[PDB]
Amino acid sequence: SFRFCLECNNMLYPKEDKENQRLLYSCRNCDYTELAEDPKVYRHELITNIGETAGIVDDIGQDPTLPRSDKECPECHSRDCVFFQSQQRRKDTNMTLFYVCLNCKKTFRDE
Amino acid sequence: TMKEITHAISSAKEQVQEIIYKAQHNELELKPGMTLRESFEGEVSRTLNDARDSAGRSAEMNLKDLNNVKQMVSAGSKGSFINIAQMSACVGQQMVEGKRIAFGFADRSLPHFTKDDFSPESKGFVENSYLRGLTPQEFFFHAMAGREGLIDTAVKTAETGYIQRRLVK
Amino acid sequence: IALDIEKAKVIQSSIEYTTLKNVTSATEIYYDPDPTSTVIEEDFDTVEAYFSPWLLRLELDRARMLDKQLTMNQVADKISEVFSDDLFVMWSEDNADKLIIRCRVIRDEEDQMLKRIEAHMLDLIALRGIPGISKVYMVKHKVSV
Amino acid sequence: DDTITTEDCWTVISAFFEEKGLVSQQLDSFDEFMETSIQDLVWEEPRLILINKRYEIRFGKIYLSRPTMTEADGTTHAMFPQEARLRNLTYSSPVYLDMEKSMFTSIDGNKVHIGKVPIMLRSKFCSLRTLDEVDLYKMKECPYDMGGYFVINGSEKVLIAQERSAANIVQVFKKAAPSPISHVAEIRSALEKGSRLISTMQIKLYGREDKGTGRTIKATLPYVKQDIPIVIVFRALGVVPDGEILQHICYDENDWQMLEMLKPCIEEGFVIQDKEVALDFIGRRGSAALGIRREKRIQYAKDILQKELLPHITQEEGFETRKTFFLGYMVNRLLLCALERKDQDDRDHFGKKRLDLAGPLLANLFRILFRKLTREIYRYMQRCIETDRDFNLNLAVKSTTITSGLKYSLATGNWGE
Amino acid sequence: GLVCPAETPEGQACGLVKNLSLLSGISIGSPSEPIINFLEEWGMEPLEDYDPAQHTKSTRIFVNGVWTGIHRDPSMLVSTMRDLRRSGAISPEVSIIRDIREREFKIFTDVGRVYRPLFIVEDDESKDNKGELRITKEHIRKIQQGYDDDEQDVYGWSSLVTSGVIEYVDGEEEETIMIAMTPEDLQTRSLNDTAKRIKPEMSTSSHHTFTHCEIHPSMILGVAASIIPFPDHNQSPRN
Ligand SMILES: [Zn+2]
Ligand SMILES: [Zn+2]
Repeated sequence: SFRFCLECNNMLYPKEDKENQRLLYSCRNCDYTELAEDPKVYRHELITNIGETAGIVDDIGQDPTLPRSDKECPECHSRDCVFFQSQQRRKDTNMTLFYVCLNCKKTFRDE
Repeated sequence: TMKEITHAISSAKEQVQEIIYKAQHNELELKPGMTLRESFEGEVSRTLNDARDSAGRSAEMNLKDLNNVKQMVSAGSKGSFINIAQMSACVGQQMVEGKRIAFGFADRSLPHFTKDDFSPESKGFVENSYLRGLTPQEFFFHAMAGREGLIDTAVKTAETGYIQRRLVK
Repeated sequence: IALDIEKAKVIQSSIEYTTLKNVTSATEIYYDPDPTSTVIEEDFDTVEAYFSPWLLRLELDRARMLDKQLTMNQVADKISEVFSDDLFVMWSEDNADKLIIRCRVIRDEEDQMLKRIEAHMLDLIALRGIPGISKVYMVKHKVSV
Repeated sequence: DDTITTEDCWTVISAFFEEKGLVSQQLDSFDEFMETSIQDLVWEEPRLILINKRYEIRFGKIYLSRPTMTEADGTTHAMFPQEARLRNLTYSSPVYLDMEKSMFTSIDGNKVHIGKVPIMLRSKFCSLRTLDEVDLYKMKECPYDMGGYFVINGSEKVLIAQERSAANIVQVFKKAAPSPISHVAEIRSALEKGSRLISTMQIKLYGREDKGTGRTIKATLPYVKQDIPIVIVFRALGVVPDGEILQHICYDENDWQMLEMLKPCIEEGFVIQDKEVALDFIGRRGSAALGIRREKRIQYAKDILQKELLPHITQEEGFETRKTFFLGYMVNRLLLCALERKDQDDRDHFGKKRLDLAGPLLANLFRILFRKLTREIYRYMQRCIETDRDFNLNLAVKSTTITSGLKYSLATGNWGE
Repeated sequence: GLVCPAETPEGQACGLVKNLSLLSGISIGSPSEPIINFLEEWGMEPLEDYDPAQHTKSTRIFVNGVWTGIHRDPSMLVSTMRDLRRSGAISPEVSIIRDIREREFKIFTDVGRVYRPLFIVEDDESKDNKGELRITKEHIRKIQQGYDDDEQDVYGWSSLVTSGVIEYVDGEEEETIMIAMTPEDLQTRSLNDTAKRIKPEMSTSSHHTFTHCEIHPSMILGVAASIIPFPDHNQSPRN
């Protein structure tokens, strides 16, 4: 997530400033700059497990194709819940199950 | 013998359920150079094949000397162990492209099953014999396997003919 | 060798091709205003004991690090020798919770060339093993003598 | 009372087969064709052009008569399929069009025969619909016959259904290893009126893993080569700032991976800043021109963005918001498939396929034949004008081209001229 | 249920030539203007006033493959459109799909879609007949009689379709429904017979919520495959 400009609405870029040796977000379309307090700029992970939660919506409770179980909910201890697997299409995706309750409609794993 | 075959099939289904439970909790041992899903599929396929072989062996051992199919098999004129096994005990697991029946629909093989179902009956296992008949899902899976076999034979014949002609020339 | 499983395992590990990409789990670009220290407290002790404001940070996988039977000294020496003295390297021992090996461009806007160097490190760097060997399996052969 | 038994299911199936039959799809498709498609095709282009002596023509109602047989003696009589089969005739009915002259000194019921359309047996315009059992036996027709076939030269012809991929849908696929393109997004555009394919558009994601230098995303439109990167066409449709571009593409700001993947597109497209320069770049790369100056470039770009760019959505100016929204949705789907979150679309999924029956094929054939007839009549009227003579409006129309085209296409099976 | 699984030619045409099933049908095509009018009347918002900052949970609505707008209550809209289609106001050959995972609402009125009919199982929780077929013995009696108990009309297949007991589903919609193979499967059966075949356990789910039921599985075969006696006791190449 990179910050955007204010008058031309363009994303900014890191740049080094020498008299105060500061990292700043700058725009080339115009002359708008701002201070950058985060050295964290580039992220590239070879193996990730982000996205296993999937796009769960409050309307997932009435899907008839999803299997139904009777697992113990953490907070409301409901006996009605559904379960599925990770949405990620990675080759090495694990088979850990994801459970969603019905009274509170929130997720919980086996951990 | 039918009771023994049913007991063996039920025990195999329980073992497959145990394998599924182990795999879903990150307990299945990882085969060297293979993915977890591939290892789980191989384990399930091996268990189902062993179950089919055991049921066929029991059915063959039950056969009397006066049985005509056993006489044909012993003579070697026609028939084999697999024919008796499929006619009397169990058709077995249906395989397409070397794997079980894929999820053609959204995470399910047929719309009559729930999503993410890995039980044998949901992925092309025909636990009934030809004498007992086939359920509609088993019938469809058997038809898929037969169509795959026919296509494979048809594409193989032309390549074999061209290779033979090239060798002769 | 064929009668000893340990020596066969050692030679199998030596034969297998392992590169930097095969063990690197994540890469980051950081801005370090002071060469003497660092903003993060995880590597603050490391930079204090072991001692262009841009830095390259690599995070590895412990299970895959021990799978190849590799130490930090080996990979640090490899990355040092592969680039000669054109890229300063600061490597941490196993005491660090995060498997961090930092790289700094030698002084003599530098985002594009630094990203190119990082891509070079990710792709072309090879630690040990015969190239072209994706996987090695141990097979038990029964012979008659 | 009691639960539904198997006998009740068989009763339901018997009712189904009694109401519809076995060849219901053929008859329904042909009836829909003969009821709507002919009128739609003749009203699609009802303006033939050539005080300012504004010669205008009008195409009116389409009239169908029962299948009649006309002989060398000139006598016309009602014809039945048995007679056509015995005498090697064609079971067809004439079509009459109200071609009306509207000269009217410029700004300040003819029932013209246009051809013979073959009639499918047991269809609503066949003579064997209301006929009872006794008269069916009288006409040497088997009551067990189901129909659904044409009779051409005394031969029974059946139209096999044609299976094709569905149009106006977005499908994302992968690519082989020796190719710069990693993932591809394809759409086949066809308007609802007539269901005819116009053109196809293809979005490609250049750049293999650890290769390809910049991982740009490039669109490929009709009437153009040298595929244009997607950010420039975004700017060309009229969305200049990049923040709106990312809002159109990515609907969740938490997806930093999508933004990181899209960053090369912004880096490559930073060379283009305004809508006009993007339009000029498209015109220069748009072909169909060679040094034809900037105004023609921008006019061609306007034409290629208003028309032929997803024509199934709209074909008029001032409505590019939904066009760019659909394009952003397509890019989002492509990136979701590339991010290994959604599996690639299956080409064998039977729900993404359509079956062309006699209806659509006959509609396309009639459209082609009507276009040919209009071209021929235009040539005839321009020849009559340049020869300074008055036409009777009846010798200009050639029913022979339509009749022969339909007969030959149905008899041989080659679906074309 | 759409093409015959057994009937196919041999050679270069193997698998490329198919035969329609007995209950299979082909869509004719209906105008999409009433669909758009109903959607607009039921609170559909256009794309002109779409604000992605606030519409982060709104579901997109696709009609004939184009994005026409967004909605905030997909469940109510889906239920209303399904009820309107089941009442005969909308043409029965209209495909209505709700992708909950992708948050999409697809409506198809195209030509060439292959569909098959299926029984309708009561879905609403308030109804006492939940989990049972909507069609009762009264419908069977009316079908056998040939008229409705009120000559004036005919009680046939169309009367059953417009009464909300049988509906058409295509391949795309089939991914969003749960189908029971036999009506006896709609009730959870509470022996050890060595002659009859063994049904699947289906024990992977604690509870089952079927939305449709097959009229008869043997209807999945084609015309030529319907002649074979006991095709389930044979090998598929023989069929
Ligand atoms: Zn700016
Ligand atoms: Zn709960």
